Amino acid sequence: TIVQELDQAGITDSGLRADYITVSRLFREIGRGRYLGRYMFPAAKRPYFDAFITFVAYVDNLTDDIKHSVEVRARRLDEWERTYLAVAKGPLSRSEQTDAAVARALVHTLRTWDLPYLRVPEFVDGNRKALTTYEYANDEALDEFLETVTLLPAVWINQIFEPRSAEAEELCRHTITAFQLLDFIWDLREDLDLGRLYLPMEHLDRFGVTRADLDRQIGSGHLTDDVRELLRFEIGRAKKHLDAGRGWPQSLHPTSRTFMEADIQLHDSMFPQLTKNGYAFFKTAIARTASAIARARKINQQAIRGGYRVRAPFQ
Ligand SMILES: CC1=C(C[C@@H](C)O)c2[nH]c3ccccc3c2C(=O)C1=O
Ligand SMILES: CC(C)=CCC[C@H](C)CCOP(=O)(O)OP(=O)(O)O
Ligand SMILES: [Mg+2]
Ligand SMILES: [Mg+2]
Repeated sequence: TIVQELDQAGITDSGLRADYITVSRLFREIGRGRYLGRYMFPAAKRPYFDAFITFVAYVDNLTDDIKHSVEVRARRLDEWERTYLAVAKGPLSRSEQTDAAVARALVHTLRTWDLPYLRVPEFVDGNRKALTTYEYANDEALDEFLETVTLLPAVWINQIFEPRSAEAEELCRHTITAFQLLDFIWDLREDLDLGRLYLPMEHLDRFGVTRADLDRQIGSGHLTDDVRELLRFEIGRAKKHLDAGRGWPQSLHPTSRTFMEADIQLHDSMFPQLTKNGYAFFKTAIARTASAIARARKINQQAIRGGYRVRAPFQ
């Protein structure tokens, strides 16, 4: 339980403990599948994993609340950022209550791990900019999204994973880039329906494809050779990044390897789903997790018997 994990982490402040408890329950609500990854980490690290993942998912969710206007979503980002900065520098609606718990846990997590907690607004600004960006002219323009929304939190959580070599950050950047590019491809139909194109226009031009072509053909039952070749190209670009980043687990502390090995393997499993049966994925509309938890429990206890201990909390 989070209470025993907080005990093992040495987090004793009753106000802070309550915030980590709130965040852990929120984490479970934002997705049980992702929440279970916490059990691949040493018990005393799970409060930090909870707080960091919840922060990224919580803020990204503010940005992708497609029920509401871009103006409303922008206001929510401003609200969370104001609350974060108030906490960082030392009746409530439900969103105000969660904003504050997420912020308080995150500040403590970031300071515990020697991360630049005052730069969190750069991540929020990337999300604010993404709200009003519906197209990307080329790779350089898409990098404005990737280097703020995607990879800034990625290089931060890399430190929480306890890198053993300097190559870890580049492997982290390749791997999470591949994950993000696969998300764009997987979600192409939904994103197109929202008026957003995350495939750079230069790539479309290269294969003679228009945005209208994609809008009309994805989910239509058929694909022209040009559209299929564009999809093949984008899938191959994601594959190349994943292959370049695949050594990331070995560059991390042993207690972090099982989680990222499982996550890489999950994304590996997306490639045949996208392409099989002649790209049928684009024409029409638990076991791995249990095994990884089993493997992680062996590795983590080994590491403990070898003297491993999670660092002391910021206080
Ligand atoms: C640590 C991590 C991360 C890093 C994140 C916690 O900042 C991640 N970012 C993503 C963007 C799109 C699709 C997947 C990811 C992921 C992960 O799967 C992951 O494990
Ligand atoms: C999954 C993780 C460790 C952190 C969350 C980063 C981001 C939220 C994942 C994208 O996956 P996803 O749930 O599909 O978001 P999306 O709907 O596409 O904007
Ligand atoms: Mg998506
Ligand atoms: Mg998605």
